[PDB]
This record gives sequence, C-alpha cells and structure tokens, in this order.
Amino acid sequence: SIDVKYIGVKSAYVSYDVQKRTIYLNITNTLNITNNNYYSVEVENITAQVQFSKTVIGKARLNNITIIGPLDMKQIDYTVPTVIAEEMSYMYDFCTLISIKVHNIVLMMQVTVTTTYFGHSEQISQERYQYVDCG
Amino acid sequence: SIDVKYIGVKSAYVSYDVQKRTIYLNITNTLNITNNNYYSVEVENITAQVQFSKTVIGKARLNNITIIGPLDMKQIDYTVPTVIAEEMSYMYDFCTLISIKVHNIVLMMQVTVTTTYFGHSEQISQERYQYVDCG
Amino acid sequence: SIDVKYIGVKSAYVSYDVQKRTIYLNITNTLNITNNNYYSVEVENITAQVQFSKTVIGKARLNNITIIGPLDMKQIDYTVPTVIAEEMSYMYDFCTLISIKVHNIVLMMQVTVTTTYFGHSEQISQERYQYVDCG
Repeated sequence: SIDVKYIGVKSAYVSYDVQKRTIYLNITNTLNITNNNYYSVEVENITAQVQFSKTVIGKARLNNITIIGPLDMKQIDYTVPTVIAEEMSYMYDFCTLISIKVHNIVLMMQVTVTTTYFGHSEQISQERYQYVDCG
Repeated sequence: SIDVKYIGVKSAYVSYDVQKRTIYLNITNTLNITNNNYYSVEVENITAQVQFSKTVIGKARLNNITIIGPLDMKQIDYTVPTVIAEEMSYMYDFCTLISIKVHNIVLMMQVTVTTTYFGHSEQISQERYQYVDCG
Repeated sequence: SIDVKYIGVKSAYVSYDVQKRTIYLNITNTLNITNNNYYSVEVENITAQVQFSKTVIGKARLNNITIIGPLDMKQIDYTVPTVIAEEMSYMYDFCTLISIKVHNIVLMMQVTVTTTYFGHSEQISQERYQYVDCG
C-alpha cells in the first residue's frame, strides 16, 4: 500500500499557526510550490495466466466412506464461558461492566478450504479506542 | 490502495490559524502552487486469462458414502455463554452493563469451501470508538 | 481504492481560521493554485478471458449416498447464550443495560460453497461509535 497515515490532530502541507498573546508584525511571506505526484500502482501486463483444477476417477471400491480433496474442521474464536454462582449481588457501585464476549472491528478476508488466488489482497485498519471513561 | 488517512481534527493543504488574543498586522502573504496528481492505479493490460474446473467419473462402486471435492465443517466465532445463579441482584448502581455478545463492525469478504480468484480484494476500516462514557 | 479519508472536524483545501479576541489588520493575501487530478483507476484491456466449469459421468454404482462438488456445513457467529436464575432483581439503578446479542454494521460480501471470480471487490467502513453515554 502507499501513503497510509494516522495523524492525531493538525495535518497540513504548509501551516501557519499563531496561537496565544502573540504579536505578528509586518512581514513578507512568499511561497512558490511545485508538488506534482505520479502514481503507477497495482499495474499488471500479464499474457496467458491460467488457474486450473481437474479431478478424474477410475475403477475401484470407494463405497464405505470416501472423501476427495481436503476435509476441514477447525475451531476458531470458540469459547464456552460458564459462570456459576448463588447470591450474586451488585449494590451502590458506580461504573460496572460485565463483558462475557465483546468485539470491535473483525475482518476476515479469505477463510476457505481451497483457494487459488492471483493479484492483490489488502486489509487496513485505522482507529482510536476507549473502552471505559467514568471519572 | 493509496492515501488511506485518519486525521483527528484539522486536515488542509494550506492552513492559516490565528487563534487567541493575537495581533496580526500588516503583511504581504503570497502563494503560488502547482499540485497536480496523476493516478494510474489497479490497471491491467491482460491477454488470455483462464479460470477452469473439470471433474470426470470412471466406472466404480462409489455408493455407501462418497464426497468428491472438499468437505468443510469449521466452527468460527462459536460460543456457549452460560450464567447460572439463584438470587442475582442489582440495586442503586449507576452505570451498569451486562454484555454477553456485543459487536461492532464485521467484514467477511470471501468465506467459502473453494475460491478461484483473479484481481483485487480490499478491506478498509477507519474509526473512533468508545464503549462507555458515564462520568 | 484511493483517498479513503477519515477527518474528525475541519477538512479544507485552503483554510483561514481567525478565532478569539484576535485583531487581523490590513494584509495583501494572494493565492494562485493549479490542482488538477487525473484518474485512470480499475482500467482493463483484457482479451479472451474464460471462466469454465464441467462435470462428466460414466456408468457406476452411485445409489446409496454420493456428493459431487464441495460439501459445506460451517457454523459461523453461532451462539447459545443461556442465563438461569431464580429471584433476578433490578431496583433503584440508573443506567442499566442487559445486552445478550447486539451488533452494528455486518457486511458479508460473498459467502458461498464455490466461487470463480475475476475483477475487483472492495469493502470500506468509516465511523464514530459510542455504545453508552449516561453521565
């Protein structure tokens, strides 16, 4: 990727910033800019690319149980949170959070058994995050 | 991608910011910009791409169970949150969250058994987030 | 993508900001801009692209149970939230949230058994989020 930036407050190409109790007095302020940008990005000149898949069967006893190609059974982001109590009590408390499963951004680009991929795959996240503020 | 930016307050090409109790007095302030941008992006001069699948059968005892091509049985983001109590009580409490599955943004681009893919897949998130404010 | 921007308050090309108790007196403020943008994005010069799928059978014992092509049985975002109590009570509390399943944006572009794809897939999210505010 190109020019992926996180800026907290002030982004500028040029900035004049004259803030507090300040005297700014007779000035000549001349500025001659050339700032041209040329991008040739994610550009391709391919001839004859090929993505191919083939299966062929023959004479055999494949009867009781047969699988051809992959078998997938992953457990991902799998949880069994179990809370067992009796006289669970919350009283007079000010800022109380009970959080058994909580999420923010979730990105899954390609999740598969088989993948044939050609080209470009990009995944970008920019963020500012606060879970609790209770002053 | 190009120029994926998170800017918190201000963004500008040129900025003048003359803020508090300031005296700004007699001035010549002169500015000559060329800022041209040329994008050639995600550009593809292909010939003869091919995406191909074939299956061919042959003479056989396949019967009792057969599967041809992949078998998928993942568990993803899979949960069993279990709370057991008797006299569960909340009293006089101010800012109280119970949160057993809670979500913010979810992007799943391709989720599959099989994929044959050519070209470009892009996934972008930009954010500011607070879960609680209760001061 | 190009120019995916998140700006919290002030976006501008040129900005003049003259805020509080400030004196701004005689200025020769002069500005000559060229800011041309040329975009050539997602441009394709393809010839003879082909997407092909075929299945061919022969004489065989396929009668009891047979599957051809992929078999999909994923569990995704699957949950069994179970809460058991006896004398569950909430009294005199101010800002109380019980949330067993809550979501914000959910985007699923392609969820399939098989996919043959050519070209471009883009998924973009931009947000400011607050779950609770109760000061």
